[PDB]
Amino acid sequence: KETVYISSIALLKMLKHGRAGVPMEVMGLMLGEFVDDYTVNVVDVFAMPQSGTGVSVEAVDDVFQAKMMDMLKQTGRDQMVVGWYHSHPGFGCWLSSVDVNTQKSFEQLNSRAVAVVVDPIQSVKGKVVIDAFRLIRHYYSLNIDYHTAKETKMLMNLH
Amino acid sequence: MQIFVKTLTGKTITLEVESSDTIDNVKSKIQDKEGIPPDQQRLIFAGKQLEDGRTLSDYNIQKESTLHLVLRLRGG
Amino acid sequence: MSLQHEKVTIAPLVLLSALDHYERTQTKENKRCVGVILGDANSSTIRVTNSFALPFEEDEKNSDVWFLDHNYIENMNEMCKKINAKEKLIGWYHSGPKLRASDLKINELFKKYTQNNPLLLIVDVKQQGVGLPTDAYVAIEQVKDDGTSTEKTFLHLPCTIEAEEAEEIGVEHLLRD
Ligand SMILES: [Zn+2]
Repeated sequence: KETVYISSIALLKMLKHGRAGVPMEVMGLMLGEFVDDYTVNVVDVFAMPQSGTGVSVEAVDDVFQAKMMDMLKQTGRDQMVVGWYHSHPGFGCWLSSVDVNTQKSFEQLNSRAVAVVVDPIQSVKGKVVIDAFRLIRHYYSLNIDYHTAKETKMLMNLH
Repeated sequence: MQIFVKTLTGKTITLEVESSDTIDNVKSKIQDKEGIPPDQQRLIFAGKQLEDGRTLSDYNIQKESTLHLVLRLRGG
Repeated sequence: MSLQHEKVTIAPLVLLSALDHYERTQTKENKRCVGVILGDANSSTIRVTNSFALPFEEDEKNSDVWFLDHNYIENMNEMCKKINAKEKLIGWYHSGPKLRASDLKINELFKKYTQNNPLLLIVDVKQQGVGLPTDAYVAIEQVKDDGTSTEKTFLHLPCTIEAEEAEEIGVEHLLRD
């Protein structure tokens, strides 16, 4: 009964990035914490220099990923990487062979690592098409839910 | 000599090496303790991506130095 | 005939980013956080679409006394530039609730980094009141009816929250219950 909790900024960052990349795939890293055996919090995400096509994406700059993580510490985000995200513009959420090779390298450093996939095309008002996965190689889907009063009043200011 | 290799996920790994070691062979020395292919490792130190050809003497990496491991990020 | 900048729109993400910054630096109710805002400031309407946090510390008691990491601004903005060239550095933000005696001096500092007169966005993270928790300001130097002296002053610009389709989906999703 394990759940991935995606903060508001994380969801908006991933959706905004997915839609901007269209018709290309995009990706980025996910910061968060493993609170307990049943709870993974994704508080934040960020995108590194990358190249993509309609059916692939890869990170280019690797210095950037290191640097960025120090900048955030300096500004109060002490959370570490819990996983990664990329987009499937138009063809749903699942893990490809390429994504498994990347996900297992993640799970080697943290057996609780997570891989999120969002579809910017199928995501529409009233239907957000996103999913979180992990391996054991086959893979399985983790339930996704969302956590605060401060964020909620702030969001209600739109309309 | 003892060095440290911290990852972006918080887990830190300790390695014992010698300054007469190529960056190509250091990545292999990482695959032994965690299983990550060298081709998927990107080594960073003092803002520099370590190149496989050079040695620790080219980067002046002394004992108890801290490296940072970034992974190859590939999605399809 | 009239100033160019008449209106400001803010993306939801910017508001949530300012709030996350204030929460994660555990800013004590007297204290405030400060960061950068990015977007497009060439049309009449200034579009605030992204942001990032800054290292910032101030004296609780005095106004002239503060530190703003010059190097961080330069470092983080160049990073942003690689990821998105459209979102240009247009000004700064803090958590308010209102203007502070030091904001005009802090604003002069950002004039170096913006192609236009900088925009100060205050985000009242404690969200007291009806009406948007945002106020937008640009500094101008007005000739007081002296009529030769001048008086550097913040000019208020009205605000609205405008979301792209992706943010609109995300927000309606988040506002599920
Ligand atoms: Zn994929």
